Amino acid sequence: QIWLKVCAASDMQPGTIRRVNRVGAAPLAVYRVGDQFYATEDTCTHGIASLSEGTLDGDVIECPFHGGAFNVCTGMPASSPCTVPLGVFEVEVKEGEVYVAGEKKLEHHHHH
Amino acid sequence: IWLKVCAASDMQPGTIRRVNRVGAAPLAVYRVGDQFYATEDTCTHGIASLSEGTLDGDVIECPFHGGAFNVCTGMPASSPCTVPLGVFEVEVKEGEVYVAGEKK
Amino acid sequence: IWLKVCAASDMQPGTIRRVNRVGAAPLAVYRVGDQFYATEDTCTHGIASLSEGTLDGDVIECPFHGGAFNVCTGMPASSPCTVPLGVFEVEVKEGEVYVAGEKK
Amino acid sequence: ANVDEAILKRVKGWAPYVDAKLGFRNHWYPVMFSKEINEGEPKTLKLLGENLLVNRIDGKLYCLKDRCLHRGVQLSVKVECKTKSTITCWYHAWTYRWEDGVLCDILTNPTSAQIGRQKLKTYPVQEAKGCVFIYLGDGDPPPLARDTPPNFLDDDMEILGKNQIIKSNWRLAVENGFDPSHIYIHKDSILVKDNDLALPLGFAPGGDRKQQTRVVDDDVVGRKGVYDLIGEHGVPVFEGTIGGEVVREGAYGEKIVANDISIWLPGVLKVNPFPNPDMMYFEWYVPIDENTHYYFQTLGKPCANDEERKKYEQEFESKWKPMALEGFNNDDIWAREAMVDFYADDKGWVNEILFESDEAIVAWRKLASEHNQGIQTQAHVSGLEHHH
Amino acid sequence: ANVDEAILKRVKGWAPYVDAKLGFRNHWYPVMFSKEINEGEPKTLKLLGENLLVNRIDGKLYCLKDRCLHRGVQLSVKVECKTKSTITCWYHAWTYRWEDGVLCDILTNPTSAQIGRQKLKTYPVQEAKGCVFIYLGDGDPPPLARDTPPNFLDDDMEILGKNQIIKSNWRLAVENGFDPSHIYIHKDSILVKDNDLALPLGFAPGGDRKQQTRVVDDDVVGRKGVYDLIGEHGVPVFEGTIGGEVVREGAYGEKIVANDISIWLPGVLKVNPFPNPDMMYFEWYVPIDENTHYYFQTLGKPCANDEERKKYEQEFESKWKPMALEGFNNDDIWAREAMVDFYADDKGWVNEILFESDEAIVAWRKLASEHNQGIQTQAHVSGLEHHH
Amino acid sequence: ANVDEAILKRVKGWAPYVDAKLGFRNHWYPVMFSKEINEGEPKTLKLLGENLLVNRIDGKLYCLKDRCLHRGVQLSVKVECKTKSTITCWYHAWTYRWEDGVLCDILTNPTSAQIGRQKLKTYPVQEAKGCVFIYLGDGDPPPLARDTPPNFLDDDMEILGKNQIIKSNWRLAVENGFDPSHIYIHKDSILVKDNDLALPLGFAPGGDRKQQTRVVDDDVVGRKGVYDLIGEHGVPVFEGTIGGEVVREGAYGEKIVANDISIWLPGVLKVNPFPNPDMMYFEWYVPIDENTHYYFQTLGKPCANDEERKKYEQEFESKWKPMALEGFNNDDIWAREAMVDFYADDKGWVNEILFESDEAIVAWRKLASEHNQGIQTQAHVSGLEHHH
Ligand code: FES
Ligand code: FES
Ligand code: FES
Ligand code: FES
Ligand code: FES
Ligand code: FES
Ligand SMILES: [Fe+2]
Ligand SMILES: [Fe+2]
Ligand SMILES: [Fe+2]
Repeated sequence: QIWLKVCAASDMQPGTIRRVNRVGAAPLAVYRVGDQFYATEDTCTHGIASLSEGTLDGDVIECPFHGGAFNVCTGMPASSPCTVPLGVFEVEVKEGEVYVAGEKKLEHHHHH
Repeated sequence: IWLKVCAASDMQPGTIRRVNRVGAAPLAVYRVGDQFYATEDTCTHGIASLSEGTLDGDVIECPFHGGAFNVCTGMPASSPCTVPLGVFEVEVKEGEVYVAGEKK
Repeated sequence: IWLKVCAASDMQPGTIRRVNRVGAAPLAVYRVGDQFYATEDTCTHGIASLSEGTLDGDVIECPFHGGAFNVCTGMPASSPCTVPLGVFEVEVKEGEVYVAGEKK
Repeated sequence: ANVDEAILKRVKGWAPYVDAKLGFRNHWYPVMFSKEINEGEPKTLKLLGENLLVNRIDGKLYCLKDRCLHRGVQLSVKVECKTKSTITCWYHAWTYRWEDGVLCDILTNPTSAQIGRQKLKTYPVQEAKGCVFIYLGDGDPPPLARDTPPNFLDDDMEILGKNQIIKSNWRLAVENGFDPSHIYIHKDSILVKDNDLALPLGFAPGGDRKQQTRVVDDDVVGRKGVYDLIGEHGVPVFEGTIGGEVVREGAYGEKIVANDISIWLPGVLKVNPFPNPDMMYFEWYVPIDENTHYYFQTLGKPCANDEERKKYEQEFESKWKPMALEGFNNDDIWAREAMVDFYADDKGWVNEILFESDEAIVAWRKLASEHNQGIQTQAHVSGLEHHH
Repeated sequence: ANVDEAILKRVKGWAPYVDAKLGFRNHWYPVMFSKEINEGEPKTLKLLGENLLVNRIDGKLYCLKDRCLHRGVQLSVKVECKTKSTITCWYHAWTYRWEDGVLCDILTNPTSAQIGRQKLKTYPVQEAKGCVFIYLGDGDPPPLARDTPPNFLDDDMEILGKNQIIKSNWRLAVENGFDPSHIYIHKDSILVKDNDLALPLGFAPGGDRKQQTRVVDDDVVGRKGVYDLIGEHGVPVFEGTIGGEVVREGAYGEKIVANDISIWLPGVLKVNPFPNPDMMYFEWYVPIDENTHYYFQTLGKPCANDEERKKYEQEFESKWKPMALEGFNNDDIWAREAMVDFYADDKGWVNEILFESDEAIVAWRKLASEHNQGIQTQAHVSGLEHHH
Repeated sequence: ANVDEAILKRVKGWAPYVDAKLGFRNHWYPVMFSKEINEGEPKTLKLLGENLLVNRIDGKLYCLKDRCLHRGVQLSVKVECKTKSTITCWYHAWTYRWEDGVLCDILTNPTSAQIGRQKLKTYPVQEAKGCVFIYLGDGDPPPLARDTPPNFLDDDMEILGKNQIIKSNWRLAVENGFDPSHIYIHKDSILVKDNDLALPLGFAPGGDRKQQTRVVDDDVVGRKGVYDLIGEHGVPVFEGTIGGEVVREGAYGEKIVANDISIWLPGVLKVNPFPNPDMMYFEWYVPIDENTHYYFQTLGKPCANDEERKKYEQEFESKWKPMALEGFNNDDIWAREAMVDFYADDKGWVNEILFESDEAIVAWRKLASEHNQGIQTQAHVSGLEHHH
């Protein structure tokens, strides 16, 4: 269950967001920026809002609760009042099928 | 019954003319384009004379507080006015403007 | 009487030069384009040096509070300044700038 | 438009609610108890920012805006009710009828053209369960039931209570009241021990978001509200821990109460059963102005006869009022006051960091934004402004 | 620019007046009685929003702005008059001459280039009829007669009075005083009964509106004012009715007072004769700031000798001051205060609903708007501003 | 950001300083004395407009912002320290560690996703010379020495003092303290006579502008400040004259004090020697909010052992505190307050008319504008804002 099957790449239009629910775990949000796919936790770090119900502006997702925002590629805050980075999950497309990582990316074994 | 105001030519479009009546409240005659209208001269929101106000199209603005009315219907157009203005009959016969001695 | 300040070319357009005088208040010489003017250097509203201010056309802006004066008439151009600046006639002969010794 | 547009633009889920700093217009609101207004004795009060006057004539209540049409003075500065059906302004004697607000006479000039042509604003007033409700709105009012919690108007339901002015915006009072986790502030209430109540410290949510509440928008009476269902799938917290060690315990009393909690527009909470298994509690947070509200508390208990009513009143006075309405709810008063600073500049509506149980508050904010009957504005207070 | 431009645009008949919240600059104003300021004893006061200091030197009065040019502190915090003709700031000792406000010395630096190069604002001060008038304006002042009601300065006129600070904008005071129908608030005054005055409840106007007032656009001394002529062709109302029934009656005394009432710029009312046939009454409503004014009351009676003046003084103290100045006018004080809220947000100037007798107030508003000598602004208080 | 842009544009020489109404962020500030904060006894205070909580745990001081992340209430309304290293909000039990402000537990919901994922703001706290300094800034703090005057931290310098809240903006306090000519307000201080001090009334400056001060920006520890050198070329004024005649003289005592006076960022003055030839005086004017500051006074005297320290302490209590800190500096308190009105609308920063000795103040304004570590804004108080 390292890679979670989400949907067919063609099932998502550019600039859309899809929520991925997981048993016994917090939901994720998969974003399609152009022809690329990204994913983060679905719950806004500033509260209890669902980012999949927000608005995607390019590679920046805006929370529907207070207007906070995050960069979907890095998970870093883009607009106040958000200050806590989102956990980011790797996404890959195999056979035109979108898969999202079951574990978040870590500042472990990567670029210095 | 109908009282003589003036000749339709004495009033330029967009002008107002006060009509004082003996033993009665004054009226105001407005020429909107080529049509004439009449209402009480006194603003329903106070004691101002609407004939001293500003006419913009078919709407007269009171000089006291800026309230306004539609000169055709007499209905309030701008706050603080809320009480409809009394409308009086007007007819132009032989190039002369006439106003009904009573409201409709 | 007249004080020889400097060569006209010693000042770039739109600049100000402070002229110190022993036993007397310093003066400010302004070069507006190709013309030269002079006033007392100390702002009349405080202790600021107008030669350290901003010249906008023929108006000198004090660096302290934004007060201003017309360098030609010496009259205040912007608040908080209210007391007129002392003006000194300036004369340029043979490329040399001279400033009157006395205010006038 | 009572709040910075920049802020309203940020709270897309409940902007109308955030803008409703002065409360919602076109709803009924309780302002006093029937026994507080006597025949022919006008009483003043401020509701939704408007100064009002209430009078009882032939036993029926009437409400007139307490502001003369002439120079805008409050008639109440010097009350002059010269005939049973009218009130005369103390300044230039403009006289108004209580039943329709019409300017019927002017003692300083009986020939004035204003007589019979102007009208002072009147508001509908209705008495129910010994409570005085005023419809702060325009046009014919809807039935009172629409703006009251279920059962409040039941025939057998005997209502008793208290009212007072509290220093906080009405919304802070509403949210605190419907706040599932604020139960923590009541852990040391005398009602807990003195009435052997079962009271957890909080709740560990369970189930999905939708399951946390029940939004009511299909009530035949038109009622609009939200039920707090956090306890249906949640695990009540009776042992609070820090670093794993228990530092606080809930109340292990035998009496089970407050298992049915709901908030209703325009802003009234229903707690059942409370403060005792055989009673029902209702409390309103009525907007007086942007900084204050009436904390209208009412407790109901079915009574079939005068004997039970008398007995009920005795217990209310000797136990329920002091032990519950005050001994329990007093902590709610300073709690709401504690949030004033954070929301005073309207910034709290953006910077607040919510957690799971606030799902109930969010549901309320959305319900209120979508179903309120109007936003009261300062212009309603001074005089509506427009140009069409 | 003291009021929202949107409001000023609406009141086309008298925008300058509505904008004059701080009063009219360039007019004389009474601020205290001569006996209140003694030789070498500086006194503080606030006029048109400006803090002032008045001193008596060699019997003559001098007025300096109570704000040091250096760091803007009030000199009065710690008065240091080190020489008869000067005052030294307690902070850094900048010293000013009372005569012309010139900065003549600086004790902390006798070599400062500022000495003789700065001037503290001074205002003309004149004493007349035992009253201290200050010309709160710029340049050479006009004769005091221009800003006083007719006869106030008559040689034989003996003036006695009272002064106090009242919490209302000066304009609310002026309008109430010149208000023909406000007479209704005086129906129960002890003066009416104790001095057997005839006093109607109001008036039913007669004639055209032009006949309701008499505007004086110019006097031999440039006075500007308006007389209330509602009683010229109007019918005095002595029976107040509601629905046709008499609920109140006016006073049927034999003494007829207030033959003529006139208001004059900058804001002083003359009632003649009052409160008795042999006397004349004048009252000023002097702007202190946007929320308060001096209620400067004066009673005049022609006296030919010291004997008559003495008798008059006795009558004033034992009867007229308590029965009229207080017994009659105290009701005017709370009446003014009652209008504060409605006009506080400047909206009352738009929402007021005027009636016939207000023709007097309207005439005053227009006269004041057309002939005032300047609008005092907050910038006059802090320091006039202007950028090139 | 805190002042009208039009005003800031006018003061091009020190706009940052004029905008710093709330003080400079990222600097150390003393707020109380060590003996005032005891073990497990949380204390509240407001610094740079922010509400803070300070506590001593196992002897070490910790500082947490006194505002729960949840609904923005002050934790101090009802303090709940359930474990030695944490504090629990009284509202919904969100629990924070004093050590790093991490939200480590939530009693009302132990399953909350917020746990361990939020952090309450904390600020570095350091005790030195019996004084508690808080670094009101972000990131790793600089050495305390950078924000203290020279010698304050000397090994043998025994520090004693007093602190209180004064009603004036901190800058008015700083300027009055460094004001060379304000010495005039101290001419009658009991300290002058009682301690045989030599004290002039002011100074006649000498030399050019540059010579009036010494701007320090080469200090190795990074401290930034200005020395007042007016007395190096100036002639002290002992005979104050008006019109050339002597009206006041300075003090001809034998003891020479205040040889060197210097002001340092963030706002602390050093006067040496003072109030006696063998002591050193330092005073801070710490911003609490836009209208108030802490007047943190400290007196230092070299002591080699406990005997001398105890002796000094006794002299401090019986003489130096009442005679100098109060008997001398009390006049500085009302002097600062006297400037409040002129600068309250921010216009005094434009209308002030300065004279020669103010060169010292100007030098400070420029230094502060160029070397401050950040301008505190209202957004820092409510929560920093940033869009897109
Ligand atoms: S919950 Fe997302 S910005 Fe607040
Ligand atoms: S009198 Fe016409 S708008 Fe008021
Ligand atoms: S010192 Fe020049 S404007 Fe103030
Ligand atoms: S203000 Fe009420 S009658 Fe005039
Ligand atoms: S403030 Fe008056 S001399 Fe300095
Ligand atoms: S406001 Fe502190 S835990 Fe909720
Ligand atoms: Fe509660
Ligand atoms: Fe009166
Ligand atoms: Fe001092």
